Amino acid sequence: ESARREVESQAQQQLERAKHKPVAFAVRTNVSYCGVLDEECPVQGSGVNFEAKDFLHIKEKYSNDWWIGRLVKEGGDIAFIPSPQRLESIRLKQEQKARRSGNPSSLSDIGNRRSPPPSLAKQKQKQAEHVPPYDVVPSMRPVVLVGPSLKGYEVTDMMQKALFDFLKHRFDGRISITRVTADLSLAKRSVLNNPGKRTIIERSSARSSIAEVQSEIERIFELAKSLQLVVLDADTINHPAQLAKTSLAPIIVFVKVSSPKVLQRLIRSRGKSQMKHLTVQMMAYDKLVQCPPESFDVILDENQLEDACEHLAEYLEVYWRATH
Amino acid sequence: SFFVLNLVLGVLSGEFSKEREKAKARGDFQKLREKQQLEEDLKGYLDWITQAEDIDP
Repeated sequence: ESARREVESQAQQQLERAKHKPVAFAVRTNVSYCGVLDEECPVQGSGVNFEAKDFLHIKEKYSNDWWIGRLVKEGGDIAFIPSPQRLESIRLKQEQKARRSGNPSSLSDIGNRRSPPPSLAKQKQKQAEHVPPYDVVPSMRPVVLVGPSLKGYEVTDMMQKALFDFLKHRFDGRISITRVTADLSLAKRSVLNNPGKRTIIERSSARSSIAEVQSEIERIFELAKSLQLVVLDADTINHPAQLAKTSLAPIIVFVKVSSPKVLQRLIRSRGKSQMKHLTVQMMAYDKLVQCPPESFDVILDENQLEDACEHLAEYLEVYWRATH
Repeated sequence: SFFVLNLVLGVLSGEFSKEREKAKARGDFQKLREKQQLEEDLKGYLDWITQAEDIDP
């Protein structure tokens, strides 16, 4: 059968003629499935065993079973990625390796009640949530600056303003910094089939703030089509708890100030007028400290502007070469 | 004069070392230690606030 040999080189030839093929979309994966265990791939070889929370950016549409994308490691190459339906289909096959994968137990009871697997034991059920293995992410992961105190408190205002200053200078012609005011927490993965399609509904959601929590996503996706990092200064994001599972999944930077006693000193540098939320900062810092770091992919631990700028620029430059 | 001075210095140094090692258990050095870093980051954060004001909006 020479047909398989002909199609083996067909995929490679189309994927090598143009080295400057733009990336269409991006997708995150969180399933630790070994693609080399099953030898089901259009091109013979060993696939890449992508780990969870890995950013895969698609750039081709070959078929309905497998596609072509790129990973986020320096000097990335071209590999194969399974479709979410294909991944869902093989996910059920994993449990088939065991003796049983449902209600009928094999506790020395064979030949009496076979109990063939019904639709309950298949993937038809569990439609209450039905979380897909693949999540849609922008082609460029945004950046959210959280800490070291209340956002927009005349102390954090001066904090990131210098950080945003060097960022828009060193990365001139490469960065896009914008400020937003609308809410960001009130936005989930999927709450309705058509959430807020019309503004003349005249219901409980017509007058609410939903046409800005969502509209900032695809609007910034177009800005992310250039694959340039995006950082904002909204007065809503104060903890990465709600940003860890959102659609954005942006870059979080830990900008802690070490001791809590020093925070009072910069508070007293301006004297009064800090009593509005002074008690909050007594715990607001600690809110993003006692919790595990985990969310912060990179952590900034520096007590001076100079080396703090180099820490952010170090991570951005290396991450800049990952998706290129 | 020399041997006796050596004895006196040795005994006094030993007593001072014993007192130091007994008072270190309380942790008086920690208060001095924690004071230095609290001052190092002080001007390192105040100058950050100061110059960021001058970069203006």
